[PDB]
Amino acid sequence: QKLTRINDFNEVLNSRKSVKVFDENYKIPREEMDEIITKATKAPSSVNMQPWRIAVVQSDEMKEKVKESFGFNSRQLTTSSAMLIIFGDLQNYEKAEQIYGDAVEQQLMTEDIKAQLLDWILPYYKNLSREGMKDIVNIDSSLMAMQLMLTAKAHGYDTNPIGGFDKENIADIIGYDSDRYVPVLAIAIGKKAQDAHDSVRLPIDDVREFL
Amino acid sequence: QKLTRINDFNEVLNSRKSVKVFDENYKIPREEMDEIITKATKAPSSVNMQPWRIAVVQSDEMKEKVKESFGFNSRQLTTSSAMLIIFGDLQNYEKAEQIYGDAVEQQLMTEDIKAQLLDWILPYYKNLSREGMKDIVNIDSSLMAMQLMLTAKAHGYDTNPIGGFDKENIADIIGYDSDRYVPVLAIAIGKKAQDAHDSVRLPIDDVREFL
Amino acid sequence: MQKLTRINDFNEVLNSRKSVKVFDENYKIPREEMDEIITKATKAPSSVNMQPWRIAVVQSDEMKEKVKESFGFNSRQLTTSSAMLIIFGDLQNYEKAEQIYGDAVEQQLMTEDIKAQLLDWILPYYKNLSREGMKDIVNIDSSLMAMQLMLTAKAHGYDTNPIGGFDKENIADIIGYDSDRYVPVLAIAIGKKAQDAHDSVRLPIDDVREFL
Amino acid sequence: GMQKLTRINDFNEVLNSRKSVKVFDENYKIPREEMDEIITKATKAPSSVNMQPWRIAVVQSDEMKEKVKESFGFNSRQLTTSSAMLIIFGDLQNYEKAEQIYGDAVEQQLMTEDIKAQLLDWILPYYKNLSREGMKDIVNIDSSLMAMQLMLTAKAHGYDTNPIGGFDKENIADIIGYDSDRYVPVLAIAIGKKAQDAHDSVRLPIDDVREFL
Ligand SMILES: Cc1cc2nc3c(=O)[nH]c(=O)nc-3n(C[C@H](O)[C@H](O)[C@H](O)COP(=O)(O)O)c2cc1C
Ligand SMILES: Cc1cc2nc3c(=O)[nH]c(=O)nc-3n(C[C@H](O)[C@H](O)[C@H](O)COP(=O)(O)O)c2cc1C
Ligand SMILES: Cc1cc2nc3c(=O)[nH]c(=O)nc-3n(C[C@H](O)[C@H](O)[C@H](O)COP(=O)(O)O)c2cc1C
Ligand SMILES: Cc1cc2nc3c(=O)[nH]c(=O)nc-3n(C[C@H](O)[C@H](O)[C@H](O)COP(=O)(O)O)c2cc1C
Ligand SMILES: [Ca+2]
Ligand SMILES: [Ca+2]
Ligand SMILES: [Ca+2]
Ligand SMILES: [Ca+2]
Ligand SMILES: [Ca+2]
Repeated sequence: QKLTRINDFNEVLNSRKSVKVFDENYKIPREEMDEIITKATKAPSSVNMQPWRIAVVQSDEMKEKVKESFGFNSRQLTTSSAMLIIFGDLQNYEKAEQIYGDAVEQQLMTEDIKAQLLDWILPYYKNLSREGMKDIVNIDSSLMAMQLMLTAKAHGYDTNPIGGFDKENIADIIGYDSDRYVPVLAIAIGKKAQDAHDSVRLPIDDVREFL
Repeated sequence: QKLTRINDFNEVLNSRKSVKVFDENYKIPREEMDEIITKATKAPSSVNMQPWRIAVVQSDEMKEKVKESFGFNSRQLTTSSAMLIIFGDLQNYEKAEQIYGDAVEQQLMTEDIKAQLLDWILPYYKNLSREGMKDIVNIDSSLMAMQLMLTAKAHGYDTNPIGGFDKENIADIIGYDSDRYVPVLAIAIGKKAQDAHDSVRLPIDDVREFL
Repeated sequence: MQKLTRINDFNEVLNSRKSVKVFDENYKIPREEMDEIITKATKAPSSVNMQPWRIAVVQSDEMKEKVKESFGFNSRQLTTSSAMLIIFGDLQNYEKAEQIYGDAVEQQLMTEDIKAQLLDWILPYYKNLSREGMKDIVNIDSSLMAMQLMLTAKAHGYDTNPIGGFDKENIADIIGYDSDRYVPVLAIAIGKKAQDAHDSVRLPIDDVREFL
Repeated sequence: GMQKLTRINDFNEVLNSRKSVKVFDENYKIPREEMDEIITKATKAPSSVNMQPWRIAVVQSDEMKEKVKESFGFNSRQLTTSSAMLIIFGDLQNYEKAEQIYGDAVEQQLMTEDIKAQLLDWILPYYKNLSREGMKDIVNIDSSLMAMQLMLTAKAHGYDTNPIGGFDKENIADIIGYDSDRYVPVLAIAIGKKAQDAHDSVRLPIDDVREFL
């Protein structure tokens, strides 16, 4: 099965499904993984603070270290080209200067406006509770995740989003500071070896209401 | 006035930006809003439990009732064709029998599989802490939200995801049970009246690494 | 979509206000909502706006346990209720006259001049009332508020049972209030119903009203 | 005249607009059908052992207004201009209606005769042996509960009221022809169509009137 790119928006959305068995002999070139991640990170985020951080778990070394933490999802882990583990940086505002300074350098805003924005943004973010900030980073990182899955599909790959992993211990196992980086979601990615099962969705009346 | 659609996936992704001023006289036909939402809700969710609930705020009356709660986001609120307020249902498992029943009716699984899945899913979901369930529904609802913003853009509309609203009171203001439904984020949607500002993203090396 | 339980039709609220005696023991009314109900209840009228009512909201296991014997045969309501509201009347209610009428000046409803003219007759009137006469005043005022409380509770989706059968001689002391100053008027059990109220009969109105 | 007025059906609107109006339209009179609807709803109020001790003198005639005029003292404008001055009395021998009330419950299939007898077996000795002061407390409370509901219902019908305690309670029963030993005045309520807006009034912060225990 040739890798087959998909250019049509509706066809990408329609083909995005949870594949759970990938081709073990297919590895995604780094340059292509970086293109996919670059596209995903164009996602929006609260005050453009981009709190998402991705561990691209490709080696047998690291996969083996995290295998038990993935429990009944071991076969996605085993067969995938990579297991992407998406964390949220609870001190994401540490990059405010870099990010907003980049906007100034790229002539998207003046320094004057950068200072006026950051004068309210920084105290707001710094004063958030841990729980409030966890909510923020979970939401932003998930927005990026969805765009990642769609882009992966456009490139001809398939994914499986995964929450059934040990979120209490995963940062420690991989070596990230568990006080600062909270795991949000994992995404298995690769070339499909088995078709996804189709799934149902609720009737629209069960999920939206006009007011 | 039929809007110009965007059929190419990459162009849709590249064109998704936060628009904050909409055409006040342009209202999205209900059939089209429902097509957008139907496409959005093909997003994945944990155990396919689809905890998202969208309040499509479009009337003068409800817009006026929620105006104070939107604070400095009044322009998006007033000019939008709709302000979508996305809640997560903390008791989303009450629809498990319905959803999984639908999967058997549509020949996607046999009843033995359905029963075995529910035998572990229900206890797990029913015994999660409020905070744990809040994490699940924030993540799922955000996945859906991203697909909604992209679909809206494919349709020629624009959006602005919004977090700066009174989440403590919003459920009560609109009449939803705040014990069951937590607000996740809002999305202003309509026909653009002012171009979005372009914005920067972090270099790839500051957001991902290979392990 | 699961909504807040509200009854907004005025007649519907009055019609469904019935004495519920068995409540859902697991359901507790959030404080914000109790305060909203009490805020609306206290919009009731009172003689010279002196607002003599004082509400002990008995919700804790410890205080429930303490008042339990005082509630005698109303044990179903005390036990199962989200709260037992015990309404007292302040026989020295006029001690808040400067505060109350002061707030009216602050809120631009009357001038200080008018506040002084009013209090110049109201204070000697209230201060020279007998104990029994003041008890009549606070019983009436507190009952007016209590009815509006029960109606507002029903409008919020809750039910009530007004209760007079408790130990009024000792309840103030049990709760920690000065029995000389604060007289018990009535108690109101409040919560989410676990059993429908029994319906009750009313007299034909021509046995209780006449045109003169 | 006697036009039926604009109703307020929203519970919060009714509660928010219930204020003491002291000047009514002197030429507006409330039709009996409407006053009776108002009283019918009001008497759905609860009362101790459902004994319903309230008795309403609906003073509407020029003749009876004149008779009670001096008894209303500085409340003369409310009396004069009102469609009616309601004077609510409490019956200190309210248990004389027990057989009727409880009998009606049996007739209406809300309880068995068997249960009615058991209830009255304790209720009657209890009520008949209360002190005069204890009974006055009961009837004041019950009648006040009904009075609040009457004022709200009146407002829902588009009318306004003014509760009034400043009248001659010592003599009012005798003046209108009620047995002053048996019937005690609780409060009066002026009712009519407003001719001037009520003054807005303040309430204490709730922290001064309630606490959680
Ligand atoms: C969760 C979330 C909350 C946001 N809150 C607001 C908001 O309250 N008001 C607003 O104008 N924009 C809000 N934004 C828009 C962001 O500022 C915007 O996405 C970011 O600056 C990137 O710009 P772009 O969306 O044009 O790519 C929010 C975005 C997200 C994802
Ligand atoms: C946040 C999240 C967590 C998930 N967790 C797992 C998981 O641990 N293991 C797994 O096999 N699938 C997992 N799923 C996949 C869902 O079961 C799947 O998305 C859902 O059944 C819908 O099917 P679809 O993705 O093919 O549309 C997860 C999905 C999401 C969004
Ligand atoms: C002042 C007062 C005291 C009451 N005392 C009790 C009581 O001690 N125990 C009880 O079960 N009900 C008590 N009741 C409830 C009455 O029995 C009830 O209101 C009456 O039977 C009418 O029924 P309803 O409230 O359902 O309309 C009391 C009611 C009032 C107004
Ligand atoms: C029991 C009672 C007796 C009252 N007595 C009089 C009275 O004699 N004359 C009068 O003008 N108002 C009287 N008032 C009206 C009060 O002054 C009024 O309710 C209070 O100032 C609150 O204003 P509001 O009713 O507009 O909310 C009485 C009220 C009550 C409840
Ligand atoms: Ca830079
Ligand atoms: Ca500059
Ligand atoms: Ca650390
Ligand atoms: Ca009969
Ligand atoms: Ca029998």
